[PDB]
Amino acid sequence: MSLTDAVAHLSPERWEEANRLLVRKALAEFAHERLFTPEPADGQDGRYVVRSDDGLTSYRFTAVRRALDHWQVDAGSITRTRDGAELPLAALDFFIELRHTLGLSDEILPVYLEEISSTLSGTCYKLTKPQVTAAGLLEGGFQALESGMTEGHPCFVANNGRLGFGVDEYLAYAPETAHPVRLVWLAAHRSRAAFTAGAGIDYASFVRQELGEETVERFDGVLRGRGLDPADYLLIPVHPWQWWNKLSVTFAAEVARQNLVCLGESDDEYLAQQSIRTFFNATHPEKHYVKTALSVLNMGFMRGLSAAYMEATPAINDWLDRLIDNDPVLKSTGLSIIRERAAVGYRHLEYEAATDRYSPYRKMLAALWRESPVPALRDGESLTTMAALVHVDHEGRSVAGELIARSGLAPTAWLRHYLRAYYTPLLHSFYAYDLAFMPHGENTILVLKDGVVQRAVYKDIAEEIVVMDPDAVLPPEVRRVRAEVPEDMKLLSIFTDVFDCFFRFLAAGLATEEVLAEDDFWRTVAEVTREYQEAHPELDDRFRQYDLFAPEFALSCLNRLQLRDNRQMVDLADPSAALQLVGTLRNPLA
Amino acid sequence: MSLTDAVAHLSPERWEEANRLLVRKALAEFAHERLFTPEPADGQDGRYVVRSDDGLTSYRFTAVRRALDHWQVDAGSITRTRDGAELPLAALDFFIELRHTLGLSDEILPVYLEEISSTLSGTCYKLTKPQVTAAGLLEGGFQALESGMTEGHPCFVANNGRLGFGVDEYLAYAPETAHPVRLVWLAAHRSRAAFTAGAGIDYASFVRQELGEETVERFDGVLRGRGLDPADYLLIPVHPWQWWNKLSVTFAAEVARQNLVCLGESDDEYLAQQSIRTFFNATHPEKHYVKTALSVLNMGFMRGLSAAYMEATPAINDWLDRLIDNDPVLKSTGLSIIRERAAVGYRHLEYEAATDRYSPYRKMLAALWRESPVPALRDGESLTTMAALVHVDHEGRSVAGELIARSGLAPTAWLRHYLRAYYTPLLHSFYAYDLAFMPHGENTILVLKDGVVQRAVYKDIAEEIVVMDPDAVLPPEVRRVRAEVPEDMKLLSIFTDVFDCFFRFLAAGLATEEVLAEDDFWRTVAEVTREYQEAHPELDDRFRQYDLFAPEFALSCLNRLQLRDNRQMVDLADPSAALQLVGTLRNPLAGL
Ligand SMILES: Nc1ncnc2c1ncn2[C@@H]1O[C@H](COP(=O)(O)O)[C@@H](O)[C@H]1O
Ligand SMILES: Nc1ncnc2c1ncn2[C@@H]1O[C@H](COP(=O)(O)O)[C@@H](O)[C@H]1O
Ligand SMILES: [Mg+2]
Ligand SMILES: [Mg+2]
Ligand SMILES: [Mg+2]
Ligand SMILES: [Mg+2]
Repeated sequence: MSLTDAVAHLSPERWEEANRLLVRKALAEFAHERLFTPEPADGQDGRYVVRSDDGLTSYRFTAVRRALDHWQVDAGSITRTRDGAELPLAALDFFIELRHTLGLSDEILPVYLEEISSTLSGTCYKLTKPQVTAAGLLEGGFQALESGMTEGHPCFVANNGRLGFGVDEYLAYAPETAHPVRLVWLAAHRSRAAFTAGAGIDYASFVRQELGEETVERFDGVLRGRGLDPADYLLIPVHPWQWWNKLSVTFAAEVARQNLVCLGESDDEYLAQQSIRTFFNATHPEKHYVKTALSVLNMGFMRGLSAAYMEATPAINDWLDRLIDNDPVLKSTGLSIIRERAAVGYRHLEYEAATDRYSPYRKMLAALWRESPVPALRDGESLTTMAALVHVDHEGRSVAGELIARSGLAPTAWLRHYLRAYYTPLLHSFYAYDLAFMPHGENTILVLKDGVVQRAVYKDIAEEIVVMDPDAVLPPEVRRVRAEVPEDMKLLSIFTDVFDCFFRFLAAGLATEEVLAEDDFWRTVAEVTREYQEAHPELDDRFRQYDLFAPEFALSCLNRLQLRDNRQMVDLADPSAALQLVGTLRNPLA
Repeated sequence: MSLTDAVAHLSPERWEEANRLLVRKALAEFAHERLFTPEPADGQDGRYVVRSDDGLTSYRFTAVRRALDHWQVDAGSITRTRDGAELPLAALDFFIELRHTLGLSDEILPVYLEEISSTLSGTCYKLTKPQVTAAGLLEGGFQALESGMTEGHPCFVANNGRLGFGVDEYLAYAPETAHPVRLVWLAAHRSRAAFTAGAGIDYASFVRQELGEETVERFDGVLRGRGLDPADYLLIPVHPWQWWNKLSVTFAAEVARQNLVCLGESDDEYLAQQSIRTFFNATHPEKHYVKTALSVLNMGFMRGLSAAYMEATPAINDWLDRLIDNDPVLKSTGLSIIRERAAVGYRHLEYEAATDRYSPYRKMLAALWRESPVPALRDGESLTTMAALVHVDHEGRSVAGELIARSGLAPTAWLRHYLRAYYTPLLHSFYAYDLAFMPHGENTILVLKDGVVQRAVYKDIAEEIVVMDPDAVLPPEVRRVRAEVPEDMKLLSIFTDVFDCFFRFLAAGLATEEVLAEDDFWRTVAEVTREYQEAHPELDDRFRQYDLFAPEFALSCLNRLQLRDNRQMVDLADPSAALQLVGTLRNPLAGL
């Protein structure tokens, strides 16, 4: 693949830039989580300083403080000083010099640095991409936006590690390189593998729509060639990294015994979405997304897919589809989900016998399909990940910025359209149904027309939603998602997932962009809040129980999670135990 | 290369055979280590049984017991029984069924299972290779022997893991595939890298012999193009797997600040030896071997290479070579080491500060060069890995067998020449110099003329030697090899690494081959031992104190070490405390 081209993106110039960007983000987000407390340096108003563990090295910087204990740290401003000499900005030396101040044990530190190095390299890659503007992105379309994204999750410092990719694999498989990928297809023996269909899915028809009859006959022929009966098998699509580095070695027994048969590559070409392991069908965008098991470490979790949980997945999706059709409060917000319509799972009996339930060895071979948001589009409508709204091009324009311009409306009017599609349905789900999501940039998609947010689309459902009412009534396979979550924390699904981690940045980007000041931003949030509350007094009891207008709420720290344990940020059985709450934040709705 | 082809070697017929062969080695070796005690079954003379943790699954097999508690399990005899029903033989099921009998923690068990799945695939691959007789391998030559070996270390059941290679990488880099590999060359800034030169070596001339002036100047070209002065840099060959999967990500910082520069591939074609990480120059067999840092898991160790230790490596080889030259007792044996002549290491400052002395992060980027044993050959001579002596072809003939035949010597006559070349220096080293090796079939090379062993060649020197005398008198570059060892255990480099881990197998093989009786084999070892001791009465005190003839010696278990910790079987600051001695073995040298 050419040894030297592979590492061409790693030049001194781009590494210096990438390092400055990442340190500025480590200052902003670690001050926000109070891991350090910058002190006003010398006698300057906006100048602050942060010192190393020993206090001999000083990171001086200027910054602009904003709502929700935000720190707009100016990348250009940062310096590193020790014994009266400048030193170079180095993200690694940074985490090492602050290792006791941050939560970094001798056991976690070296791997964290791998994740830092890995993220920095991806910034070096993105810096070699042709610069595109906010206008250029929207002109490109849905996938130009997906791959155009550069930040990632805006809270996590080490957010694009992808530990397990070699540099060639990085270039092949990272979403931000937009290189086509062809899926590897397996035949899996039904003594180990299970196809779980959603409402109205037939297997023999599903795979023929999703591969074409000609490919289906060919796969069945590969089986017949080996003396095997296609009726004993089902199909599983696997990520090529999984098949070459993991399945073909760890599952060698299954392949050799013909519990698994390697069939070939897919004729359609897929592109990795921001979540890496999920694939949009580029050849045929009408067709399904494909989510895949990928035993690689990104942002606090390994990204294997539990075959156990695949059994429950299409049912949970079916039920929230039925829920949203049958509730005209939500139908009024155009809110929909792209249902995880089908799944497959391989149960490896030997590794089950050898592991516990929460073992990565059980999440190595599983896949789900997901509806496409495309054929649902009416004339004039477009797609975009909502993580675009906090993307700032090389000119200082946000996609939000360009969308507000292009719509022509007053900023607060455009915004009102956005939260009526995106934010309001969350409110109604919590209050009227006890239903929370994980609705950040990656998990949300917005329909656009004429520059204005027509409706929202949600995804990553079964894995992520919680129903916070152990006693509430549900169908059987849905009852998994219930949980006893502390009362004081029940509202963090809005406070931290929506305000501290998205609006905090959106409001603050539009403020520096001089498009909408923070006060006018948050006032609009309150006004669509009351607009929903007053329209439904039959829940005023819960309205007061869970007061979204309280003068303070808990500061839940996200990085602090990953510094504590960056292979499993939270136990999945008790997700509430691992949270780290360090003080409070002035609610901007006061 | 093709998807369906890369796993073509995994067929049901070969998987079954692989599992049978690996279960029989499990029975034999775990029996030897007294992890379980098979009891005679159904009154039939050779029949034995071993039961699972819960008692329900029974493995029944016939076996010939031999010296040193050896168990010759017949693989065709093994049957799996549960509820009075025959089950298929499956190494993975086996190790689960006995997870508590063996020392297999919930944490280690799945990783071991991978190492097992991986050893089984390698066997499956090797079963696709064209069958080749002992005679065929001999006629093929030095690398036909290396790439033709199949067992690997005979003691360790999980010996051929190569945990890190994906299937395509296995096909490219595994010794048994013999596919040619081009090393990746990198420029390292002298601020972090250091070239350590053995006696009579000079960096400038050494790189031009090994790469060619035309290529060295091409590399300086690349450096100057980027603005870099070649005097500020030195060269490091890296295993391609380590470049693509480790250094380019884990060391991205260094590549992009230009502390490392990726120069490119080598013009010569290299062949992986049995260490996986050491390469023989196939284009130019005169040129040095290259040992690379390979951050992959195999038989109980990360096969990384410690940069700090390259600084002493050639000094230690230099010292040993002088020691052998200036001692006629060793010189009369023909013994040579192939010296590790030069080494480079890279000190990653940041990762050092984030880790401790013994850490895989400090072992990701280094290389040593090793002398090729080839030019030293005189007319009629040929090389083989000592590992070939216990290799058995598809006809039941061992390369030992074929050599003995071709030689036309009485077996004991043949065995005596091998022993004088191989076993005698180990005695003299221990008794005159308190010195020990790791002299198994991979760390040892035999020179052959007319089917007979002329001389032995040792290798893997600096990492492995030890001078069991903390007060001993060495040059300062070499003192790091001294060590306090218990009074007993000192002899275990012979007792365990030679007798129990190699001779046990070579004896039993020639016995089942009706070439040489067991009792004859050990009588010959005793004679060679006495041929030495009688020749040196000035050392009788040490002969009694370290009695090679005592009626028993300790049964140092090896598979137990790997079952307890398969990442690091022995700490390198205290390698004796890991040893698991479980009772004793009747010493075959006692009555003789
Ligand atoms: N802008 C973004 N917001 C949130 N997650 C992102 C973003 N870009 C990439 N991701 C990745 O998408 C995945 C989200 O997983 P989950 O937390 O289950 O949605 C993680 O691997 C994230 O690092
Ligand atoms: N026949 C063999 N005897 C011993 N080691 C072997 C053999 N074949 C391959 N090896 C590998 O070579 C290495 C030997 O380790 P060392 O003790 O440093 O020589 C390990 O990776 C072994 O698994
Ligand atoms: Mg998600
Ligand atoms: Mg998820
Ligand atoms: Mg060796
Ligand atoms: Mg060694």
